Amino acid sequence: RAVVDKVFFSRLIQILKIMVPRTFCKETGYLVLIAVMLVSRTYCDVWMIQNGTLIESGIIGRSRKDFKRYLLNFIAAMPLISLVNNFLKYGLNELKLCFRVRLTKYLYEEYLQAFTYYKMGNLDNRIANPDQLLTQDVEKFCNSVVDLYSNLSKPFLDIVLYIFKLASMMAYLVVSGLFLTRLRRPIGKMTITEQKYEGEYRYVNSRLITNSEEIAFYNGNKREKQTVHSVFRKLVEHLHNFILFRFSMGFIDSIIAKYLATVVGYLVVSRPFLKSTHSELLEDYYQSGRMLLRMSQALGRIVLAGREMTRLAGFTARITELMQVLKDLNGEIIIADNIIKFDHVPLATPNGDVLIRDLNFEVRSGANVLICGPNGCGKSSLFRVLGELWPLFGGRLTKPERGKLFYVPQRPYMTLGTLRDQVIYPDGREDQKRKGISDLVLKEYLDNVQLGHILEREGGWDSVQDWMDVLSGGEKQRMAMARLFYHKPQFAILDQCTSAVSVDVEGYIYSHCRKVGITLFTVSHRKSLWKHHEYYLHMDGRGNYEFKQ
Amino acid sequence: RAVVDKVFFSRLIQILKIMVPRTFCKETGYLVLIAVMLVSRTYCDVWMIQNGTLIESGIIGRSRKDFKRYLLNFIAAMPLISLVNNFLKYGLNELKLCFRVRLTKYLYEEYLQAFTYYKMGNLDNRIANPDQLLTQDVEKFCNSVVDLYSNLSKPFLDIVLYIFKLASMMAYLVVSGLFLTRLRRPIGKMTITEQKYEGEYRYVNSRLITNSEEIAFYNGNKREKQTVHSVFRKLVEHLHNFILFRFSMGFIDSIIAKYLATVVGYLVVSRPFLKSTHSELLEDYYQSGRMLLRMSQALGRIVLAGREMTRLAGFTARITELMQVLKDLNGEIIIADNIIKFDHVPLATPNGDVLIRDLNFEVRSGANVLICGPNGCGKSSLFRVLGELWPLFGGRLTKPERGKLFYVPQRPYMTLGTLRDQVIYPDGREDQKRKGISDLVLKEYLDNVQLGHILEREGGWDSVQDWMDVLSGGEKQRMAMARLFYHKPQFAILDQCTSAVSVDVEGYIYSHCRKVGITLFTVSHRKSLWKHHEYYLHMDGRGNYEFKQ
Ligand SMILES: Nc1ncnc2c1ncn2[C@@H]1O[C@H](COP(=O)(O)OP(=O)(O)OP(=O)(O)O)[C@@H](O)[C@H]1O
Ligand SMILES: Nc1ncnc2c1ncn2[C@@H]1O[C@H](COP(=O)(O)OP(=O)(O)OP(=O)(O)O)[C@@H](O)[C@H]1O
Repeated sequence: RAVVDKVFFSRLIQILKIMVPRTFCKETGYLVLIAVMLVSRTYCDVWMIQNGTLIESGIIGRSRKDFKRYLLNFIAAMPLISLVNNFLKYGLNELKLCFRVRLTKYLYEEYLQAFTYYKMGNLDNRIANPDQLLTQDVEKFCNSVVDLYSNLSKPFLDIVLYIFKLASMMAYLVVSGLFLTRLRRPIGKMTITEQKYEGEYRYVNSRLITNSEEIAFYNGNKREKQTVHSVFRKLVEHLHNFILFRFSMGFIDSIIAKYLATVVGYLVVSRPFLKSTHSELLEDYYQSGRMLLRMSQALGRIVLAGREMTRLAGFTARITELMQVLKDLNGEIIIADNIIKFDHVPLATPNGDVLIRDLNFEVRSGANVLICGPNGCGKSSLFRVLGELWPLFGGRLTKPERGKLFYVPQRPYMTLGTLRDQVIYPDGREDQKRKGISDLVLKEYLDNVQLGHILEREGGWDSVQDWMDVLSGGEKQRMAMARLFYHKPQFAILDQCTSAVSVDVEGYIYSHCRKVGITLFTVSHRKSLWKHHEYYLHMDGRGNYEFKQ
Repeated sequence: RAVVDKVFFSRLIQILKIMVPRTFCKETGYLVLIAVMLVSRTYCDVWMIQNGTLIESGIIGRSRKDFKRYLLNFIAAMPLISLVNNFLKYGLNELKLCFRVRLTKYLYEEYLQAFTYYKMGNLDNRIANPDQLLTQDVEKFCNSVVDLYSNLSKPFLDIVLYIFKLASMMAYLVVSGLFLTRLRRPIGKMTITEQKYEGEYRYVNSRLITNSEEIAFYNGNKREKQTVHSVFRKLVEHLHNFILFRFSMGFIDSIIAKYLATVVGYLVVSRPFLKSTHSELLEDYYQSGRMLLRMSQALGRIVLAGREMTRLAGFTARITELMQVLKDLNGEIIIADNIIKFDHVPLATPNGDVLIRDLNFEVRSGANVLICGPNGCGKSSLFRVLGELWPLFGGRLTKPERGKLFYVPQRPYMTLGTLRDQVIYPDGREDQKRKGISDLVLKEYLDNVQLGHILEREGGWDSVQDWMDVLSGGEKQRMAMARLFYHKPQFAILDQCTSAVSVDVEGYIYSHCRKVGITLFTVSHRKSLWKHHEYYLHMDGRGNYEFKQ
């Protein structure tokens, strides 16, 4: 699940392809910039030592100009040195930000393209809490993928650069890579579960905040505290195992990489010190052996920084799993114009179970339909099948496209934004007038909001600082009623518009509905709205339905 | 405001005390362990450089035996000298985890103690997205606070333990910390706003996930994509200025801290080399001024690591606001026993508006009350005032208690967990039998769930893998009806029981309700449930009521 091998590299290439898509794109200039201002640094660090070993020597004898004037160059190279360092830093962080932007854009365009933000979750249980796998996991993956750059690549143009100056068979990375890896697999395995627990904790908090009024009424403070501490203590308890494992890792990661590296370096550098027969004043080692031990230290630092690789396997496994949002692919629907038909389609829940297995009926744009029954017999699930929310697993089905068809769900929804956008949820604001017909929001909508909605002076046409769906009350489902009269659909399908009002304004909405060519298809548990309806289509929990007039 | 000054230190102390309660706690020993394993680690380098200079001095000659016997000591010390480093590493992040645990526990016990998880937000708008400020902000703050240790403390004692061997007037921190800070102020406010934008982005994603079905029915994929990409681009556009400021800061921060420090060290160390009269073979500089330039490097590194201080100003200035949940302190309430009184109490919304100002009614244990009226006239807001959800605002009222009372909110709520816990939401499971009367879940609760709930075989008494409030349907509000009969309160204040079956189950619930002595206080828009009710108390949108029979 986090093993570093061929499959991991393939699963990393398949996600790197979508980022830096082309040649010399907007962000491919950072793979070159941090490939030129980074090598310039590793030529500027040997120069740091070279001036370092030639400055103190200057101030040894009674020489002032050999240090005063000599030191000046260092002060002259300080601006360039710092500029190179910070240019590398900026290139790195800008590259990670651009990587994140591209990955997020791809994931979103692939994640809201259809009824897939709904299927992930309520329909399919394969990924838990997707609101964190593409908001916090993407950021961490972008941060880590670049940090495997500049580390395992920064001490890479330091072995070759030192090799430029230079029998050295000290390729002990062969035995310190096969070892010191495959011993760090638990880090990759359990970074995934740490992320999972963090996501669950955050989701519990968010759910508590969301329905913070129902919980308040029930006085469930103690129960909610218990059920949150249950998942918090399930997190830190695991972090203790994770944190204590990194200690057991550093012990072997600091006696085979950071310290034993210098031991082998000393062992190899001093092989020809028992040709250079005499090398009278044999301080040449300071310019040919010191560099060798520095190279050995960098070679050890390579594998030492290889730690970030396995900690990235978990992130890659998590995100590459989120790229099973290709369920966009994994009976038939006929695109009719005026008649909604149901040819022996057994409606069913997402799992395997049939509520009503006949559903042999149809409607036309001349007879408002009202359907009733007990609570829990494929009533609100009929629309989910008619709409592309649930599968069909049946015969034929016809509907008037999707533009000339409106749905009001069983539960209210007020989008976040301005009041105007509440009347127009789907289209938006620019489409409201520019792309489509120009509706005078100043005046044309007050008639569309003639449902007794006095909440127009209550905030003005553009009120968002004090707006939400926790403020309207029970009239936020008749605010959805003032959405048909703007969308003017050929067919309107209403799921429990009741609970708005008994008689004061319930009749007004329906009277206006068939004062326009809006054929109605409603569910309601009432006897005071049958006057403006024609057909019956009554169904019960016995698996059979009665279609009458 | 994230300026590093007296107020910041005061605010850091006031929240440091809550994670160091007593002397030698479960984590107060980590301030000792990482204080002796850290000073025992600065004995590694000093021992490393001394030995490091020792070996090759033994290989300048051809003494194989000397080098061998004087290298084995390094092999022997490798285990201890790596164990010390890794023990510092473990004691470091274990301390941050403990800090996080204590801070989270305090914040939660202070945040779920009353109806404050509700007041924060719906009632008060002072903190936005409280679900991220105690889930992600706390973790980052704990990580940062310790990282100001081992950095500004790791090099702190590398200055006193180098002074152990030593005219050192190079105290230029006075001019390099007064400068180079107050020139980094933007980082604090800018990390604060970055955290704000990240929280808003995550909240938008969570809100999209929560009511995904409603969004799917409206076909609002395009609108939701637009409103998400609007706040994502509002974030990365700011991270661009953030990482374009760090480089603009790193430039100045790497020519006054990391390289000019070396220049000043070379300048000061050279003063005597111009009273060491002759010191023939002046190699003593390798141990009498090399340490001096190392000390200057560490002194520069102190101010360089001072960067984490200002980046920690933002987190502290953020969390200190979340510790304004002291609104728990921010008319009259009388604990009567059997009368829900209302003496000239003007019910009002959280803001400064009044809906009805008389409210001079009362009820008794033998008079069920059903109230109605238009939609949007303090109907469901009467309970929010009767219950301690909204301010009393004046007048007087008396209620029996909070234990022998019940509220069914207008919107349904099924807590996450098992099916059994759905019936017992507030009390939980342990209290279901131990702290209170023992109810036989296998048999006793079937009669308590005699409301037509056929979901006895549907998952079993303990089903959580396939449970949620997005699965029940219209029966998740009458599952709250099969939750009043278990609490058996004095009065049952239920709200919008409608959308349950009109006749099949509506009559059964109310007939059973008055069989047991639970006086019903209900709001509904119906005529089929008025038979089992006594008093009108009709409500209107003109601030008046009747209270007839
Ligand atoms: N996600 C789901 N998976 C499986 N079964 C579900 C799911 N959601 C609901 N159900 C069950 O499937 C059937 C759906 O009933 P349904 O929601 O359609 O009608 P209705 O909505 O019951 O009428 P009402 O709105 O009044 O409750 C019921 O058996 C319901 O309990
Ligand atoms: N948080 C809030 N702040 C200010 N006003 C609110 C808030 N919530 C609701 N309101 C408004 O306050 C009044 C309370 O209405 P209320 O919720 O009481 O309607 P209702 O009585 O619940 O009727 P119903 O349940 O059918 O709507 C209404 O004016 C409502 O629009």
